[PDB]
Amino acid sequence: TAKEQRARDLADERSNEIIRKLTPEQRREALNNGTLLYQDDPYAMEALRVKTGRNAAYLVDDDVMQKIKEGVFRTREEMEEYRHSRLQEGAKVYAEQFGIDPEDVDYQRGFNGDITERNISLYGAHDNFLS
Amino acid sequence: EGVFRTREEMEEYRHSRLQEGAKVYAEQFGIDPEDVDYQRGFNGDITERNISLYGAHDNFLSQQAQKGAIMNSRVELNGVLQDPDMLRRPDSADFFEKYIDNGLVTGAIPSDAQATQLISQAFSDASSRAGGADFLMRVGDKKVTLNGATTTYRELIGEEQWNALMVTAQRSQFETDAKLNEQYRLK
Amino acid sequence: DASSRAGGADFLMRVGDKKVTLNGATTTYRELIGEEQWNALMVTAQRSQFETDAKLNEQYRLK
Repeated sequence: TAKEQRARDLADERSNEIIRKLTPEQRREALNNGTLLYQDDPYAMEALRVKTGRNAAYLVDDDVMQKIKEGVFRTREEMEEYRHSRLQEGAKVYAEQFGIDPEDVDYQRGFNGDITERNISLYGAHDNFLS
Repeated sequence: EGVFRTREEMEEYRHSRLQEGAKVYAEQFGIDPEDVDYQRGFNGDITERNISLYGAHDNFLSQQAQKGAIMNSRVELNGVLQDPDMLRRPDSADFFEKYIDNGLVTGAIPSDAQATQLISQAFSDASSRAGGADFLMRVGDKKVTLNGATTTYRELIGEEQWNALMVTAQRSQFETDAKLNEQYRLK
Repeated sequence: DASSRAGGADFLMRVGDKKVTLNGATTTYRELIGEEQWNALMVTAQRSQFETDAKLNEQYRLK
């Protein structure tokens, strides 16, 4: 509907405004005290958590990509094990950094999105090195 | 350019400049910096821009780490392989072989390409020092595993490349020391 | 530049033993340059005085 689309647009705007300001430490300290911008808007909080998850997912993926390009993993199994372990730990590591429950549905929606495409990209990058 | 040597430094600079530039470009056009439309324009796609900056910085961090690893290896090897008396002992060749193997096993040397660069620069340094011919002659018969193949250090280098390295190591003593050249020529 | 000037050999010989930190590694200026590259730089610095000054070359050769 028009009202829902307007609400989602305003939520995206407010989440962007929160993200620009409020250094991760500031966001974490203002989440506890309740003095967060637009904290009374559930849509804005959902959008903020999804975008945080997306940023965390990119930061986790780029480490594995750089290690693949350096030539660290000499076998595919080694790369897969490292990727799985870092994918498990980075979710939490980037979750409590922003004061977010790592098991939130919105944070996981951001963090897990397009996992197949990212895995395919890593697989191709590693296959070149293996060849 | 390579200004930020750590991710935290880049993040701090980015946050500070992001806070100040909004105002700096707001009063330039006579706009209230807290306007909803100006902020809608200024904050748009902030996540994508942050991701782009993060990737651009990660490339630099990787290349910087590689350079630092190369130089740290050179510094650490000169602790044993710089004295001409240390170079003439077989335990120095054993030390170099074990250093390369241990670095490859424990991940101190993370790549085979980096190990190849370390080996090349170590041999180049040893070719330019007194007693380096003995060290290189002893280490040419020791084993190394790279790219899934186990060779000797003489087989890893070419045969003609090894012969050229040997000639350089043997003859460099008379180019970096005029005393030896004078003594032998006068004799 | 120092390799091409009189007295640059002394300067380079003294500065080769001083420390510098680059790319997260602390080395000496002689270690930052290669060993063979440092030797070539030393030879250039020592011999350039007789190529940029004909007076010195003439004096030494006549002596």
